[PDB]
Amino acid sequence: DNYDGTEKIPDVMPTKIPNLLVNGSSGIAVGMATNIPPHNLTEVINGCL
DNA sequence: AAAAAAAAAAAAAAAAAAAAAAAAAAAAAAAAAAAAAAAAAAAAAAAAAAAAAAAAAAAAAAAAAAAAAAAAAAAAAAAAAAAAAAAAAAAAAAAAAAAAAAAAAAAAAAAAAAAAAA
Repeated sequence: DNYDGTEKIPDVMPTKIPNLLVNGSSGIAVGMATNIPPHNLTEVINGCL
C-alpha cells in the first residue's frame, strides 16, 4: 500500500536482469553499509546458467 | 521646492549552502626507538732516537722505438640565428595594533500612582 493508502506500489520488481551484480549498489545505513561493484551482463548470465 | 536613489508589489531568468549515516584514504601532528655528536676518564701504537747497513742513481755507450716532415683525406667543433628553463627585482597584500562611536548598568531624586489611617 501507499503511505496515504490511496494507491499501491510493487514490493519487488519481477526482474529478468540480475540488477544487483550487474549495476552494483552503494549506500550508507545507520549500522550497515553496502558497496557492491558492477559486473558484465553476459558473464553474470553465464554464471546463472 | 527641485533632483536622485531605495523599497515594495508579481510573473520571469539564473544560482548557492549546512548537517546525518559507514568505510576508506590522505595530511598532519605527536611519543619513542635509534643512531650521530660531544664531554670526560684510562689507556697503548707511533715518533723519536740511535747505530748500522746495502739498493738504485751516476757513468760509459750501442740501438731501436720514436716525434717531426710530407701527404691525403674525414669531418669534430665554433660562432651565428632561434627557441625554452629557471632565478632576483620590484610591487602588492591580509591580519593586526590603534583609534573612535554606540549599548548596558548605574543609582539621585521626583511625578504619578496605590493604599490605608482617623
